[PDB]
Formats: sequence, structure tokens, C-alpha cells
Amino acid sequence: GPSAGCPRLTAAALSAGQDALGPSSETQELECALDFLRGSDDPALRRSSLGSRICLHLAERNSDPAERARFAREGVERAEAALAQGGEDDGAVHYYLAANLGLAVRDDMTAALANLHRLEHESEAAVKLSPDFDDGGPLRLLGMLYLKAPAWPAGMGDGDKALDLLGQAVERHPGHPLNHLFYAEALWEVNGESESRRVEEEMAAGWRLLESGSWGYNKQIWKREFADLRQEIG
Repeated sequence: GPSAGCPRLTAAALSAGQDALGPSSETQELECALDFLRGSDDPALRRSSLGSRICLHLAERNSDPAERARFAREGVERAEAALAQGGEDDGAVHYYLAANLGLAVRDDMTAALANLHRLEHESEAAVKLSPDFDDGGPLRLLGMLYLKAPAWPAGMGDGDKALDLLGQAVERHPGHPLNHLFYAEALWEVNGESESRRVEEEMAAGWRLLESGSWGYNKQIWKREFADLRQEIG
């Protein structure tokens, strides 16, 4: 449960203050809130995406793959709990279920393939219910799945749908670094050398947002993803 040094907390205060917690929060602050809500019977909090989101913040800040996956697996459990308690209409619950599930499996091919249907279902639910959440996060997840899943007809993989969704994320939510990064990856992988200028400009814009914006402890893992695309394009 909450550690002994945590501030006094109530469900009402956590709900009212839920947006004061984020990627810039220190780990101790995030865990005080996460450990509290696991034990809370407050109907709203029990249905909320907050616990799953906190787990994703903790996953993203951990460079070790096993440690990151451990927190991501906790986020999957928190989102599943929220859905069982009545959060099914909340697009953010499905979003953080799919985002955490992705982190938990994407470094392991067997697990990624084994969870592709669940990822697809949850990413689609997020896109249906709250496509704009987290600056278009659900479009990011579903678009990347269209880019990375086994290619049609073997699976849902479809580069045109990837480009449609990730282009829509960039158009509708230009402030997020990963909308530009992921769109750039799709442009390169689906269209190749003919989109090099656009790929590069999208990378550069994402990097500028990454460097200037306030992404807290998400910055290091996103920087690694930017480097990955740089190396992929040569």
C-alpha cells in the first residue's frame, strides 16, 4: 500500500488533482497515488484510467526493458480492473490498456504476436471513444499497429491505413513529438526514398517539440525512438 512518507490522500483529492500527476511527476509521487487507488472503493476512481496511466508513466521512465515491462504489466492489470468496475465507455481506459500492453510485449516477438488481437481491439476501442486523448494517442497506437502487424492478408497490417491514421494525428494534434515521429516512420516504411524530405522534416519537427516541450521523464525513451528512426533511414 502507500508508503509511510506519502501525503495524506483521499479519493476526492486524487480525483480533483489527477492532472497534477504526469510524466514530470517524481516516481515517489506517482506511486503514492497508484498505491492508494489500488485499495480505493471510490466508484469514480475504480473506473478511472488514472492507475493505468500512472503505470505507463513509470514504465516509460525505465530504460531497462524488463523493469519497464514489469510496470507496463501492472498498467494492463489496472486498466483491466477499471473495465471490470464499469469503465468500458471511457476511451482513456482502453487507451492505457493498449499502450501498457504494447510496452509489455513489444520487445518480445512471441508475446507481441500473441497479443495482437487484444492490442487491435483495445486500440480500436480507444480510437472510437476518445481519439483525441493524449494529443491523439489512440491514433498513434492503432496506426502503429497497422504499420507493424503482419501484413494483409496474413494480418491487419496495412501501410495506407497506418499513413491515414498517423497523418490524421499529425494534422489534428501537431503538438505531440510522437505523432510526427510515427508518421515519419510510416512514410519511410510504406513509401521509401520518395518521401525522404517529408520524413526528415517530420522527424525534425518532432525533435524540436521533444526538446522544447515539457515531456518530463518520457523524454529519454522518446529520444531513443527518434535515434532508432535516424538509424533506420541511414
